[PDB]
Amino acid sequence: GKLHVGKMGFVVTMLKLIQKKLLDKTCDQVMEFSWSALWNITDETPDNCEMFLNFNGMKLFLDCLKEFPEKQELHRNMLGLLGNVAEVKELRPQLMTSQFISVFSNLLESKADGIEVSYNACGVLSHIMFDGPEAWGVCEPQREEVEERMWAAIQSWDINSRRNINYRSFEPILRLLPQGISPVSQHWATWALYNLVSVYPDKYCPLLIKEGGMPLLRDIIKMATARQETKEMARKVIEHCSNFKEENMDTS
Amino acid sequence: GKLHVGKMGFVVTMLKLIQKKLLDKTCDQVMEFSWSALWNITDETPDNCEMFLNFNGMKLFLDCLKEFPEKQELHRNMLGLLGNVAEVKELRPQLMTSQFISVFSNLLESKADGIEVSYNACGVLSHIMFDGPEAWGVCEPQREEVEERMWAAIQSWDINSRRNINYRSFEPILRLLPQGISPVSQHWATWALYNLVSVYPDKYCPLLIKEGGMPLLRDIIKMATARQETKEMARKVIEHCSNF
Repeated sequence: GKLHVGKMGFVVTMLKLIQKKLLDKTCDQVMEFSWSALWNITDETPDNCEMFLNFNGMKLFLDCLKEFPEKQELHRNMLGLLGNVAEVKELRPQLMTSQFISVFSNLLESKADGIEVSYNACGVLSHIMFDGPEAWGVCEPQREEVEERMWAAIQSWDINSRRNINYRSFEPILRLLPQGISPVSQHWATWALYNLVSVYPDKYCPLLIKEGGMPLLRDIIKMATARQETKEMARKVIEHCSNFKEENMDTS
Repeated sequence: GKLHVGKMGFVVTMLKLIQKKLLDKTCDQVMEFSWSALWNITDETPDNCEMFLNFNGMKLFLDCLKEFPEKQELHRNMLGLLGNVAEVKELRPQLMTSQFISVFSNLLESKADGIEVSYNACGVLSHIMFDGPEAWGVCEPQREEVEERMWAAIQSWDINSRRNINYRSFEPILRLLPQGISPVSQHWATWALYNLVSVYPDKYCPLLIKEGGMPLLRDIIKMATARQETKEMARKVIEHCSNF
Protein backbone atom coordinates (compact mmCIF):
# COMPACT_ATOMS: atom_id res chain seq x y z
CA GLY A 1 0.00 0.00 0.00
CA LYS A 2 0.91 3.71 -0.18
CA LEU A 3 -0.66 7.12 0.33
CA HIS A 4 -1.54 7.88 -3.33
CA VAL A 5 -1.75 6.37 -6.81
CA GLY A 6 1.40 5.95 -8.85
CA LYS A 7 5.04 5.16 -8.18
CA MET A 8 7.36 7.99 -7.18
CA GLY A 9 10.65 8.35 -9.05
CA PHE A 10 13.99 9.37 -7.54
CA VAL A 11 14.67 12.29 -9.93
CA VAL A 12 11.21 13.81 -9.73
CA THR A 13 11.13 13.47 -5.94
CA MET A 14 14.40 15.42 -5.63
CA LEU A 15 12.97 18.05 -7.98
CA LYS A 16 9.87 18.36 -5.79
CA LEU A 17 12.09 19.00 -2.75
CA ILE A 18 13.99 21.60 -4.81
CA GLN A 19 10.70 23.25 -5.79
CA LYS A 20 9.71 23.54 -2.13
CA LYS A 21 13.03 25.02 -1.00
CA LEU A 22 12.87 27.54 -3.85
CA LEU A 23 9.40 28.63 -2.71
CA ASP A 24 10.89 29.09 0.76
CA LYS A 25 13.76 31.11 -0.80
CA THR A 26 16.17 29.04 1.30
CA CYS A 27 19.31 27.40 -0.09
CA ASP A 28 20.18 25.33 2.96
CA GLN A 29 21.65 21.83 3.30
CA VAL A 30 18.45 20.20 1.99
CA MET A 31 18.53 22.30 -1.20
CA GLU A 32 22.21 21.63 -1.91
CA PHE A 33 21.86 17.95 -0.97
CA SER A 34 18.99 17.40 -3.41
CA TRP A 35 20.95 18.84 -6.34
CA SER A 36 23.96 16.73 -5.34
CA ALA A 37 21.71 13.66 -5.45
CA LEU A 38 20.58 14.65 -8.96
CA TRP A 39 24.22 15.08 -10.00
CA ASN A 40 25.01 11.67 -8.54
CA ILE A 41 22.20 9.67 -10.10
CA THR A 42 22.68 11.20 -13.56
CA ASP A 43 26.31 9.97 -13.64
CA GLU A 44 26.44 7.65 -16.69
CA THR A 45 22.61 7.36 -16.46
CA PRO A 46 20.80 8.89 -19.46
CA ASP A 47 17.33 7.82 -18.35
CA ASN A 48 17.64 10.02 -15.27
CA CYS A 49 18.82 12.89 -17.51
CA GLU A 50 15.62 12.50 -19.56
CA MET A 51 13.54 12.55 -16.37
CA PHE A 52 15.25 15.75 -15.20
CA LEU A 53 14.56 17.54 -18.50
CA ASN A 54 11.05 16.13 -18.86
CA PHE A 55 9.92 17.34 -15.40
CA ASN A 56 11.13 20.90 -16.24
CA GLY A 57 14.48 20.67 -14.46
CA MET A 58 15.87 23.46 -16.64
CA LYS A 59 13.41 26.03 -15.25
CA LEU A 60 14.18 24.89 -11.69
CA PHE A 61 17.90 25.34 -12.45
CA LEU A 62 17.45 28.84 -13.91
CA ASP A 63 15.18 29.90 -11.05
CA CYS A 64 17.61 28.58 -8.43
CA LEU A 65 20.49 30.32 -10.20
CA LYS A 66 18.60 33.62 -10.13
CA GLU A 67 17.40 33.37 -6.53
CA PHE A 68 20.72 32.21 -4.98
CA PRO A 69 23.46 34.00 -6.95
CA GLU A 70 26.12 33.59 -4.26
CA LYS A 71 25.47 29.97 -3.16
CA GLN A 72 28.69 28.48 -4.57
CA GLU A 73 28.22 24.77 -3.78
CA LEU A 74 24.68 24.96 -5.19
CA HIS A 75 26.03 26.32 -8.49
CA ARG A 76 28.64 23.55 -8.63
CA ASN A 77 26.05 20.85 -8.04
CA MET A 78 23.65 22.23 -10.67
CA LEU A 79 26.32 22.56 -13.36
CA GLY A 80 27.69 19.12 -12.59
CA LEU A 81 24.18 17.76 -13.13
CA LEU A 82 23.98 19.63 -16.45
CA GLY A 83 27.41 18.25 -17.36
CA ASN A 84 25.88 14.78 -17.14
CA VAL A 85 22.94 15.85 -19.29
CA ALA A 86 25.28 17.39 -21.89
CA GLU A 87 27.09 14.06 -22.27
CA VAL A 88 23.95 12.55 -23.89
CA LYS A 89 24.09 13.41 -27.58
CA GLU A 90 20.34 13.06 -28.08
CA LEU A 91 19.57 15.39 -25.17
CA ARG A 92 21.91 18.17 -26.31
CA PRO A 93 19.34 19.75 -28.72
CA GLN A 94 17.35 20.75 -25.62
CA LEU A 95 20.39 22.69 -24.41
CA MET A 96 20.69 24.61 -27.73
CA THR A 97 18.68 27.70 -26.86
CA SER A 98 19.88 31.26 -26.62
CA GLN A 99 18.59 31.33 -23.05
CA PHE A 100 20.67 28.31 -22.01
CA ILE A 101 23.82 28.91 -24.10
CA SER A 102 24.04 32.46 -22.75
CA VAL A 103 23.90 31.21 -19.14
CA PHE A 104 26.57 28.54 -19.77
CA SER A 105 28.84 31.10 -21.45
CA ASN A 106 28.37 33.59 -18.60
CA LEU A 107 29.32 30.93 -16.03
CA LEU A 108 32.70 30.37 -17.73
CA GLU A 109 33.82 33.42 -15.70
CA SER A 110 32.43 32.15 -12.39
CA LYS A 111 34.81 31.95 -9.45
CA ALA A 112 32.42 29.80 -7.38
CA ASP A 113 33.89 26.78 -5.57
CA GLY A 114 37.36 27.42 -6.94
CA ILE A 115 37.09 26.41 -10.59
CA GLU A 116 34.26 23.88 -10.38
CA VAL A 117 31.45 26.04 -11.82
CA SER A 118 33.56 27.42 -14.68
CA TYR A 119 34.93 23.91 -15.35
CA ASN A 120 31.53 22.19 -15.34
CA ALA A 121 30.07 24.92 -17.54
CA CYS A 122 33.04 24.53 -19.87
CA GLY A 123 32.42 20.77 -20.04
CA VAL A 124 28.75 21.32 -20.96
CA LEU A 125 29.89 23.61 -23.76
CA SER A 126 32.66 21.21 -24.85
CA HIS A 127 30.15 18.48 -25.65
CA ILE A 128 27.99 21.08 -27.42
CA MET A 129 30.88 22.43 -29.52
CA PHE A 130 31.78 18.82 -30.37
CA ASP A 131 28.58 18.70 -32.46
CA GLY A 132 30.05 21.28 -34.85
CA PRO A 133 29.20 24.73 -36.17
CA GLU A 134 26.03 23.71 -37.98
CA ALA A 135 24.51 22.40 -34.73
CA TRP A 136 24.33 26.01 -33.46
CA GLY A 137 21.17 26.72 -35.48
CA VAL A 138 19.65 30.10 -34.62
CA CYS A 139 21.35 30.25 -31.22
CA GLU A 140 22.80 33.44 -29.80
CA PRO A 141 25.41 34.55 -28.78
CA GLN A 142 27.92 33.94 -31.56
CA ARG A 143 29.56 30.52 -31.48
CA GLU A 144 32.95 32.26 -31.89
CA GLU A 145 32.37 34.46 -28.84
CA VAL A 146 31.52 31.45 -26.66
CA GLU A 147 34.49 29.53 -28.04
CA GLU A 148 36.85 32.41 -27.20
CA ARG A 149 35.46 32.55 -23.65
CA MET A 150 36.04 28.80 -23.24
CA TRP A 151 39.75 29.20 -24.14
CA ALA A 152 40.14 32.06 -21.65
CA ALA A 153 38.50 30.03 -18.87
CA ILE A 154 40.63 26.92 -19.38
CA GLN A 155 43.91 28.82 -19.45
CA SER A 156 42.93 30.64 -16.23
CA TRP A 157 42.63 27.47 -14.15
CA ASP A 158 45.56 26.43 -11.98
CA ILE A 159 46.62 23.07 -13.37
CA ASN A 160 47.41 21.94 -9.82
CA SER A 161 43.93 22.88 -8.53
CA ARG A 162 42.41 20.66 -5.90
CA ARG A 163 39.02 19.40 -7.07
CA ASN A 164 35.47 18.63 -5.95
CA ILE A 165 34.50 16.13 -8.65
CA ASN A 166 34.66 12.40 -9.23
CA TYR A 167 34.72 10.31 -12.39
CA ARG A 168 34.08 6.57 -12.50
CA SER A 169 35.07 6.48 -16.19
CA PHE A 170 36.82 8.88 -18.57
CA GLU A 171 35.03 7.70 -21.70
CA PRO A 172 32.86 10.84 -22.20
CA ILE A 173 36.02 12.96 -22.00
CA LEU A 174 38.11 10.53 -24.09
CA ARG A 175 35.57 10.82 -26.91
CA LEU A 176 36.51 14.51 -27.17
CA LEU A 177 40.17 13.69 -28.04
CA PRO A 178 40.21 12.05 -31.53
CA GLN A 179 38.60 14.84 -33.53
CA GLY A 180 39.41 18.14 -35.17
CA ILE A 181 35.86 19.47 -35.32
CA SER A 182 36.29 21.37 -32.03
CA PRO A 183 39.86 21.95 -30.80
CA VAL A 184 38.54 23.87 -27.80
CA SER A 185 36.60 20.75 -26.84
CA GLN A 186 39.77 18.71 -27.27
CA HIS A 187 41.61 21.27 -25.15
CA TRP A 188 39.14 21.20 -22.27
CA ALA A 189 39.29 17.41 -22.28
CA THR A 190 43.10 17.26 -22.29
CA TRP A 191 43.23 19.84 -19.46
CA ALA A 192 40.73 17.78 -17.48
CA LEU A 193 42.93 14.68 -17.78
CA TYR A 194 46.13 16.61 -17.04
CA ASN A 195 44.72 18.18 -13.86
CA LEU A 196 43.48 14.86 -12.52
CA VAL A 197 46.59 12.78 -13.24
CA SER A 198 48.69 15.64 -11.84
CA VAL A 199 46.84 16.03 -8.53
CA TYR A 200 45.35 12.52 -8.08
CA PRO A 201 47.66 10.19 -10.03
CA ASP A 202 46.89 7.07 -8.00
CA LYS A 203 43.16 7.56 -8.58
CA TYR A 204 43.16 8.47 -12.27
CA CYS A 205 46.38 7.30 -13.96
CA PRO A 206 45.14 3.67 -13.88
CA LEU A 207 41.70 4.69 -15.16
CA LEU A 208 43.14 6.67 -18.06
CA ILE A 209 45.54 3.87 -19.01
CA LYS A 210 42.96 1.09 -18.78
CA GLU A 211 40.48 3.01 -20.95
CA GLY A 212 42.91 3.52 -23.84
CA GLY A 213 43.88 7.14 -23.16
CA MET A 214 47.54 6.77 -24.16
CA PRO A 215 47.10 6.20 -27.93
CA LEU A 216 44.39 8.88 -28.01
CA LEU A 217 46.79 11.40 -26.49
CA ARG A 218 49.50 10.34 -28.97
CA ASP A 219 47.03 10.90 -31.80
CA ILE A 220 46.49 14.47 -30.56
CA ILE A 221 50.18 15.25 -31.03
CA LYS A 222 49.96 13.92 -34.62
CA MET A 223 46.94 15.86 -35.86
CA ALA A 224 47.44 19.15 -37.68
CA THR A 225 44.30 20.72 -36.16
CA ALA A 226 45.41 20.37 -32.52
CA ARG A 227 46.79 23.55 -31.00
CA GLN A 228 50.36 23.56 -29.68
CA GLU A 229 49.20 24.18 -26.10
CA THR A 230 46.99 21.10 -26.40
CA LYS A 231 49.83 19.00 -27.83
CA GLU A 232 52.12 20.13 -25.00
CA MET A 233 49.59 19.16 -22.32
CA ALA A 234 49.07 15.81 -24.08
CA ARG A 235 52.83 15.13 -24.04
CA LYS A 236 52.94 15.89 -20.30
CA VAL A 237 50.00 13.56 -19.56
CA ILE A 238 51.70 10.81 -21.54
CA GLU A 239 54.95 11.36 -19.62
CA HIS A 240 53.11 11.25 -16.27
CA CYS A 241 51.24 8.05 -17.13
CA SER A 242 54.30 6.25 -18.51
CA ASN A 243 56.24 6.96 -15.31
CA PHE A 244 53.21 5.81 -13.33
CA LYS A 245 52.99 2.57 -15.30
CA GLU A 246 56.68 1.83 -14.67
CA GLU A 247 56.39 2.69 -10.97
CA ASN A 248 53.23 0.59 -10.49
CA MET A 249 54.11 -2.46 -12.59
CA ASP A 250 54.66 -5.85 -10.97
CA THR A 251 57.78 -7.08 -12.79
CA SER A 252 58.22 -10.17 -10.58
CA GLY B 1 30.67 12.97 -13.13
CA LYS B 2 29.45 13.46 -9.54
CA LEU B 3 30.58 14.88 -6.21
CA HIS B 4 31.49 11.62 -4.37
CA VAL B 5 32.51 8.10 -5.36
CA GLY B 6 29.48 6.16 -4.17
CA LYS B 7 26.16 5.64 -5.92
CA MET B 8 23.16 7.09 -4.08
CA GLY B 9 19.99 5.02 -3.74
CA PHE B 10 16.44 6.28 -3.33
CA VAL B 11 15.61 4.67 0.06
CA VAL B 12 18.90 5.63 1.71
CA THR B 13 18.73 9.20 0.44
CA MET B 14 15.26 9.64 2.00
CA LEU B 15 16.50 8.22 5.32
CA LYS B 16 19.37 10.74 5.31
CA LEU B 17 16.86 13.57 4.99
CA ILE B 18 14.83 12.02 7.79
CA GLN B 19 17.93 11.79 9.99
CA LYS B 20 18.66 15.49 9.46
CA LYS B 21 15.09 16.50 10.28
CA LEU B 22 15.32 14.46 13.49
CA LEU B 23 18.46 16.37 14.47
CA ASP B 24 16.81 19.70 13.60
CA LYS B 25 13.87 18.69 15.85
CA THR B 26 11.52 19.65 12.98
CA CYS B 27 8.71 17.51 11.62
CA ASP B 28 7.71 19.74 8.68
CA GLN B 29 6.46 19.13 5.13
CA VAL B 30 9.80 17.66 4.02
CA MET B 31 9.97 15.23 6.95
CA GLU B 32 6.49 13.90 6.20
CA PHE B 33 7.03 13.85 2.43
CA SER B 34 10.22 11.81 2.88
CA TRP B 35 8.35 9.15 4.84
CA SER B 36 5.55 9.22 2.26
CA ALA B 37 8.16 8.59 -0.44
CA LEU B 38 9.50 5.59 1.49
CA TRP B 39 5.95 4.25 1.96
CA ASN B 40 5.38 4.69 -1.78
CA ILE B 41 8.55 3.04 -3.09
CA THR B 42 8.35 0.06 -0.72
CA ASP B 43 4.91 -0.86 -2.10
CA GLU B 44 5.44 -4.50 -3.22
CA THR B 45 9.18 -3.81 -3.62
CA PRO B 46 10.98 -6.01 -1.10
CA ASP B 47 14.43 -4.77 -2.16
CA ASN B 48 13.45 -1.32 -0.89
CA CYS B 49 12.06 -2.89 2.28
CA GLU B 50 15.37 -4.60 3.02
CA MET B 51 17.31 -1.42 2.26
CA PHE B 52 15.17 0.47 4.78
CA LEU B 53 15.94 -2.09 7.51
CA ASN B 54 19.63 -2.45 6.64
CA PHE B 55 20.21 1.30 6.94
CA ASN B 56 18.83 1.80 10.47
CA GLY B 57 15.21 2.40 9.43
CA MET B 58 13.73 0.87 12.58
CA LYS B 59 15.74 3.16 14.86
CA LEU B 60 14.77 6.22 12.82
CA PHE B 61 11.14 5.08 13.03
CA LEU B 62 11.28 4.78 16.83
CA ASP B 63 13.18 8.08 17.17
CA CYS B 64 10.55 9.84 15.04
CA LEU B 65 7.70 8.23 16.99
CA LYS B 66 9.09 9.45 20.35
CA GLU B 67 10.22 12.90 19.21
CA PHE B 68 6.96 13.80 17.40
CA PRO B 69 4.12 12.27 19.43
CA GLU B 70 1.30 14.38 17.96
CA LYS B 71 2.30 14.38 14.25
CA GLN B 72 -0.55 12.20 13.02
CA GLU B 73 0.30 12.18 9.29
CA LEU B 74 3.90 11.26 10.13
CA HIS B 75 2.74 8.27 12.17
CA ARG B 76 0.43 7.14 9.40
CA ASN B 77 3.23 7.34 6.81
CA MET B 78 5.70 5.51 9.06
CA LEU B 79 3.27 2.68 9.87
CA GLY B 80 2.28 2.33 6.22
CA LEU B 81 5.95 1.96 5.35
CA LEU B 82 6.21 -0.71 8.06
CA GLY B 83 3.09 -2.39 6.68
CA ASN B 84 4.98 -2.90 3.41
CA VAL B 85 8.03 -4.29 5.22
CA ALA B 86 5.75 -6.68 7.12
CA GLU B 87 4.43 -8.12 3.82
CA VAL B 88 7.89 -9.63 3.10
CA LYS B 89 8.05 -12.96 4.93
CA GLU B 90 11.87 -13.12 4.98
CA LEU B 91 12.00 -9.72 6.70
CA ARG B 92 9.38 -10.34 9.38
CA PRO B 93 11.91 -11.95 11.80
CA GLN B 94 13.51 -8.52 12.21
CA LEU B 95 10.20 -7.15 13.55
CA MET B 96 9.98 -9.92 16.19
CA THR B 97 11.36 -8.14 19.24
CA SER B 98 9.63 -7.02 22.41
CA GLN B 99 10.52 -3.42 21.59
CA PHE B 100 8.84 -3.45 18.18
CA ILE B 101 5.90 -5.74 19.06
CA SER B 102 5.04 -3.54 22.03
CA VAL B 103 5.01 -0.45 19.78
CA PHE B 104 2.78 -2.06 17.13
CA SER B 105 0.44 -3.40 19.82
CA ASN B 106 0.20 -0.05 21.61
CA LEU B 107 -0.52 1.67 18.30
CA LEU B 108 -3.68 -0.41 17.80
CA GLU B 109 -5.38 2.12 20.10
CA SER B 110 -3.98 5.17 18.29
CA LYS B 111 -6.54 7.64 16.95
CA ALA B 112 -4.02 9.37 14.67
CA ASP B 113 -5.48 10.25 11.25
CA GLY B 114 -8.85 8.68 11.98
CA ILE B 115 -8.09 4.96 11.84
CA GLU B 116 -4.99 4.86 9.62
CA VAL B 117 -2.32 4.34 12.29
CA SER B 118 -4.34 1.67 14.12
CA TYR B 119 -5.18 0.01 10.78
CA ASN B 120 -1.59 0.02 9.52
CA ALA B 121 -0.33 -1.33 12.83
CA CYS B 122 -2.99 -4.03 12.74
CA GLY B 123 -1.87 -4.92 9.21
CA VAL B 124 1.73 -5.23 10.40
CA LEU B 125 0.59 -7.57 13.17
CA SER B 126 -1.71 -9.49 10.78
CA HIS B 127 1.21 -10.56 8.60
CA ILE B 128 3.24 -11.30 11.73
CA MET B 129 0.43 -13.44 13.22
CA PHE B 130 0.11 -15.29 9.91
CA ASP B 131 3.49 -16.92 10.55
CA GLY B 132 1.98 -18.74 13.54
CA PRO B 133 2.83 -19.02 17.22
CA GLU B 134 6.25 -20.61 16.89
CA ALA B 135 7.42 -17.45 15.10
CA TRP B 136 6.58 -15.41 18.22
CA GLY B 137 9.62 -16.92 19.95
CA VAL B 138 9.29 -15.58 23.49
CA CYS B 139 8.49 -11.92 22.78
CA GLU B 140 6.33 -9.90 25.16
CA PRO B 141 3.52 -8.78 25.12
CA GLN B 142 1.99 -12.23 24.94
CA ARG B 143 0.71 -13.32 21.54
CA GLU B 144 -2.81 -13.83 22.91
CA GLU B 145 -2.97 -10.35 24.45
CA VAL B 146 -1.98 -8.74 21.13
CA GLU B 147 -4.63 -10.84 19.39
CA GLU B 148 -7.38 -9.53 21.68
CA ARG B 149 -6.32 -5.94 21.04
CA MET B 150 -6.37 -6.64 17.29
CA TRP B 151 -9.97 -7.93 17.47
CA ALA B 152 -10.95 -4.91 19.55
CA ALA B 153 -9.27 -2.45 17.16
CA ILE B 154 -10.98 -3.87 14.06
CA GLN B 155 -14.35 -3.82 15.84
CA SER B 156 -13.82 -0.17 16.78
CA TRP B 157 -13.39 1.07 13.19
CA ASP B 158 -16.35 2.59 11.38
CA ILE B 159 -16.94 0.50 8.27
CA ASN B 160 -17.76 3.66 6.30
CA SER B 161 -14.47 5.39 7.24
CA ARG B 162 -13.03 7.55 4.50
CA ARG B 163 -9.44 6.49 3.94
CA ASN B 164 -5.97 7.94 3.43
CA ILE B 165 -4.44 4.92 1.70
CA ASN B 166 -4.23 3.47 -1.81
CA TYR B 167 -3.84 -0.09 -3.05
CA ARG B 168 -2.57 -0.90 -6.51
CA SER B 169 -3.14 -4.61 -5.88
CA PHE B 170 -4.89 -6.64 -3.19
CA GLU B 171 -2.65 -9.72 -3.49
CA PRO B 172 -0.79 -9.38 -0.14
CA ILE B 173 -4.16 -8.91 1.60
CA LEU B 174 -5.79 -11.77 -0.37
CA ARG B 175 -3.07 -14.15 0.87
CA LEU B 176 -4.45 -13.74 4.38
CA LEU B 177 -7.87 -15.11 3.38
CA PRO B 178 -7.29 -18.87 2.69
CA GLN B 179 -5.72 -19.93 5.97
CA GLY B 180 -6.63 -21.15 9.43
CA ILE B 181 -3.44 -20.26 11.27
CA SER B 182 -4.63 -16.78 12.30
CA PRO B 183 -8.36 -15.98 12.14
CA VAL B 184 -7.63 -12.43 13.33
CA SER B 185 -5.35 -11.89 10.30
CA GLN B 186 -8.13 -13.23 8.08
CA HIS B 187 -10.52 -10.88 9.90
CA TRP B 188 -8.32 -7.83 9.38
CA ALA B 189 -7.99 -8.68 5.68
CA THR B 190 -11.73 -9.15 5.15
CA TRP B 191 -12.47 -5.88 6.96
CA ALA B 192 -9.89 -4.13 4.78
CA LEU B 193 -11.68 -5.29 1.63
CA TYR B 194 -15.15 -4.57 3.04
CA ASN B 195 -14.35 -0.97 3.98
CA LEU B 196 -12.79 -0.26 0.59
CA VAL B 197 -15.60 -1.71 -1.54
CA SER B 198 -18.18 -0.07 0.74
CA VAL B 199 -16.67 3.38 0.42
CA TYR B 200 -14.81 3.31 -2.94
CA PRO B 201 -16.58 0.61 -5.00
CA ASP B 202 -15.75 2.16 -8.38
CA LYS B 203 -12.04 1.70 -7.67
CA TYR B 204 -11.84 -1.47 -5.62
CA CYS B 205 -14.74 -3.62 -6.79
CA PRO B 206 -13.11 -4.19 -10.22
CA LEU B 207 -9.68 -4.69 -8.66
CA LEU B 208 -11.00 -7.25 -6.18
CA ILE B 209 -12.95 -9.09 -8.88
CA LYS B 210 -10.00 -9.13 -11.30
CA GLU B 211 -7.54 -10.54 -8.77
CA GLY B 212 -9.81 -13.48 -7.94
CA GLY B 213 -11.08 -12.27 -4.58
CA MET B 214 -14.64 -13.54 -5.03
CA PRO B 215 -13.88 -17.30 -4.77
CA LEU B 216 -11.65 -16.57 -1.76
CA LEU B 217 -14.50 -14.80 0.03
CA ARG B 218 -16.88 -17.64 -0.83
CA ASP B 219 -14.31 -20.00 0.70
CA ILE B 220 -14.45 -18.01 3.94
CA ILE B 221 -18.26 -18.30 4.16
CA LYS B 222 -17.88 -22.10 4.18
CA MET B 223 -14.61 -22.32 6.19
CA ALA B 224 -14.67 -24.01 9.58
CA THR B 225 -12.08 -21.81 11.35
CA ALA B 226 -13.48 -18.47 10.16
CA ARG B 227 -15.26 -16.56 12.90
CA GLN B 228 -18.93 -15.72 12.40
CA GLU B 229 -18.37 -11.98 11.94
CA THR B 230 -15.68 -12.70 9.33
CA LYS B 231 -18.12 -14.83 7.32
CA GLU B 232 -20.72 -12.07 7.66
CA MET B 233 -18.36 -9.44 6.27
CA ALA B 234 -17.31 -11.73 3.41
CA ARG B 235 -20.96 -12.15 2.40
CA LYS B 236 -21.40 -8.37 2.39
CA VAL B 237 -18.28 -7.91 0.22
CA ILE B 238 -19.68 -10.36 -2.33
CA GLU B 239 -22.91 -8.34 -2.11
CA HIS B 240 -21.32 -4.98 -2.95
CA CYS B 241 -19.30 -6.66 -5.72
CA SER B 242 -21.96 -8.74 -7.49
CA ASN B 243 -24.19 -5.65 -7.44
CA PHE B 244 -21.39 -3.59 -8.95
